[PDB]
Amino acid sequence: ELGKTLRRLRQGKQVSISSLADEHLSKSQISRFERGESEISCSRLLNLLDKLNITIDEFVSTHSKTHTHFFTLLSRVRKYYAEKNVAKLLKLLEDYAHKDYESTMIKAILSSIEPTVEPSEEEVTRLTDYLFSVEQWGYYEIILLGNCSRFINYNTLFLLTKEMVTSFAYSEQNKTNKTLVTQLSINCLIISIDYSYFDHSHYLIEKIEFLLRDELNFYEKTVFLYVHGYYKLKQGQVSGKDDMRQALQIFKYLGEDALYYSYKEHYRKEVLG
Amino acid sequence: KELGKTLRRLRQGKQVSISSLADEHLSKSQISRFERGESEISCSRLLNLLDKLNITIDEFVSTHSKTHTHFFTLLSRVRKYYAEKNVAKLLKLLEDYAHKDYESTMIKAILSSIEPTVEPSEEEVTRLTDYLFSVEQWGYYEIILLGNCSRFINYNTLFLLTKEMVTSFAYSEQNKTNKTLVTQLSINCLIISIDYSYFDHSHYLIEKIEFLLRDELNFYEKTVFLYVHGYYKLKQGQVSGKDDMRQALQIFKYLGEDALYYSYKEHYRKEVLG
DNA sequence: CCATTTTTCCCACTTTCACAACAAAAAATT
DNA sequence: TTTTTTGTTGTGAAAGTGGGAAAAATGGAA
Repeated sequence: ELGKTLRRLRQGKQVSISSLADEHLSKSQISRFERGESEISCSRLLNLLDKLNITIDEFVSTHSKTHTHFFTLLSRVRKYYAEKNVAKLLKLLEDYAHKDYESTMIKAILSSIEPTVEPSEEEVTRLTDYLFSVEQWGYYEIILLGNCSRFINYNTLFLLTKEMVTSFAYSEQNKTNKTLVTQLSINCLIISIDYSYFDHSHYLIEKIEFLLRDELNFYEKTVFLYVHGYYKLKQGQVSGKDDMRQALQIFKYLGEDALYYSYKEHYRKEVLG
Repeated sequence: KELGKTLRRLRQGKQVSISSLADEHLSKSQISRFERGESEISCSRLLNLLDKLNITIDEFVSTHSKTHTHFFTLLSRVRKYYAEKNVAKLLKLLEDYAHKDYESTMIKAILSSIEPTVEPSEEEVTRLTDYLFSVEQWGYYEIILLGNCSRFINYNTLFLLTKEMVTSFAYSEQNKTNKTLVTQLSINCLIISIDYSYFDHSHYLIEKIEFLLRDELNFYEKTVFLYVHGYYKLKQGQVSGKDDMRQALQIFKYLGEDALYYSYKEHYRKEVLG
């Protein structure tokens, strides 16, 4: 089924079939694998792709755009959330009743725009119980934590955030997980400033600064500049209110009007009057 | 090649049964002996196994190995020795990769960043751009080669390669790493097109960059674009463009990006200040 | 301690692999 | 006309593949 695109990618690079032949796989099956009559070992497909310099990720995201079962769900909720359509939002709560963590997440997203339906305390505990179980956090766990984090009580939200920071999936070619973890640890830093868990705030500031080192995450760095400056404002440092004002000018200079008006409205509401 | 081992550690880490992942498509036992290096499963079935574990194929093969690819092994080792500014281990790595044409052409291009002696032949860069013109669909491999050798590619073919890359690169909506790079590379070729005032090239690149930035955060790409797009309006008889260039410089200042600040203000002071 | 779940070990039986010889088209020698 | 370069079939041999019985692991009762 994947043989076509292996044929289409290899013909597009104008390389022979027997270019890719080696000790690990004959030129034999390569002919029928590209014609859907045989299926190869996965290590040997990865070797074929290696000789073509094609990421396995590009391969399976250029063959189809029918994503993983998880990304179909997120596609479809962001689908209806941007459309504010509640009817079709509860549509997918019926398809995902047999999936616990997924169904807890829909209720969490739904109550942004419709407060009546909310996740049970028991469903959210079943979710955090699972998140506490996971030894290595991936995109799945990060999205689940981020989208339900306004129904997790603060103390367990921090403990889950700490576990996510310390045991998440790492690589220098795909920083999307690292970027998400950075945003999620800023989101729980701002809660720790409001409820003044300043020990948590200090811990998160050192983790956030480490996650932003050697990265072009300017958006995360700009909201961090504002939020860390708001912290230094409450910690007796006048530099902090300059950091908040510099962050507003970054939103202003970049035309990000939605972020500017939402952050300057909070600026003078907890600075002026 | 020992893909069951790491699948076992990922599956046990999520505390899920073997037979959760069992279905019509694969044994509940093959999973057990695939996980013990005694059998190797189809990759179609591995994508299904990973689907029920909610683990992206990208996370999976970047928890098994990370320098798994032949290409990323090279780049890691190049970024390692480049970060130490060590020419000895870099020129040794030019000898280990002598049998790879585009790869060793790329090393020479990076090597002369810190050591002007070695430069890519005009013939090697022509062999590279010839290959880039051949590729029907640009991937991470081609994008990195174009970006890391672009200061030895003459401008005219650099634009034509930039145009072909923008119009024919593969990007996933869950992994935007290729899309981010393509926008960085066509901003890099826009500012050169302004330096030569090829304003038709600048117009084409500006609208491609504007399209690539919609529904994205990418603040870094947006501030250098604010500088470069403002640099474009400066050469179009609009002083407003010089307000955009300095606003971008202050963004570099406010975010502590000293290296980018001195690199963009030095280009600012050479074509505004003289 | 035992009930239960989970994984490994043991049976037929299907598919895949590599060494092939196979035809066709390209490239080269007439 | 030839070779040479590329790709599509056939056939012992050796894997991959599913159901089930052992072995093991796990999780609470007394």
